[PDB]
Amino acid sequence: DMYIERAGDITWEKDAEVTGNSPRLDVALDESGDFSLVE
Amino acid sequence: TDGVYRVMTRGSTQVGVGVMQEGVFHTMWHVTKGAALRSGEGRLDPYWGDVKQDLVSYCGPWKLDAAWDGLSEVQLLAVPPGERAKNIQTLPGIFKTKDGDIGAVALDYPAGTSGSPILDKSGRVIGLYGNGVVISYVSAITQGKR
Ligand SMILES: CNC[C@@H]1CCCN1C(=O)c1oc(C)cc1C
Repeated sequence: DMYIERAGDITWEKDAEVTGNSPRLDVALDESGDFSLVE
Repeated sequence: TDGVYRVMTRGSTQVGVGVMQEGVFHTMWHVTKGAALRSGEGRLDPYWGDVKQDLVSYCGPWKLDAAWDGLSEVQLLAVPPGERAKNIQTLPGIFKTKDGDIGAVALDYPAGTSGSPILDKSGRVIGLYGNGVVISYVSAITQGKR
């Protein structure tokens, strides 16, 4: 079955790399928890 | 004990990640499907869960309540399988929905990273990573209700 192992503190890091875009997307959320794009 | 944790299943594989805060373990529903979790010789049982939000809490109610401020960079505290926890800073995009806007991060990590927390500049968990869409994967910043 399933088990947990600690991996770190919940902390902001001053030395953090910045990456990734910031897209603005229209989406719908269905009953199964799935997001889908809308146009 | 407070912190970010790997969710393992048994060879052993990492199926996800979660957050221990205020005595409650928080992860995404699709990671565990609500299964009980071993923590030492103890067992953690689900207390609240919601498939539509894709969230589940163990041992008590959902405790995480901070939200993205809509303007500031955030950090994904990513815990990928087999890799040390690492912080990835990013400016969220936005999922625009009929029920309001949700922050989203355009970061693509292995599936076993699902449940990793997204943090604001004060170190508060503003949501979990791993439920999203493809346009390249974009994750909602999924936050529950306290
Ligand atoms: C250890 N067995 C847990 C069982 C079976 C898997 C789901 N579940 C639950 O107790 C539960 O399910 C929802 C949707 C909320 C809660 C509290």
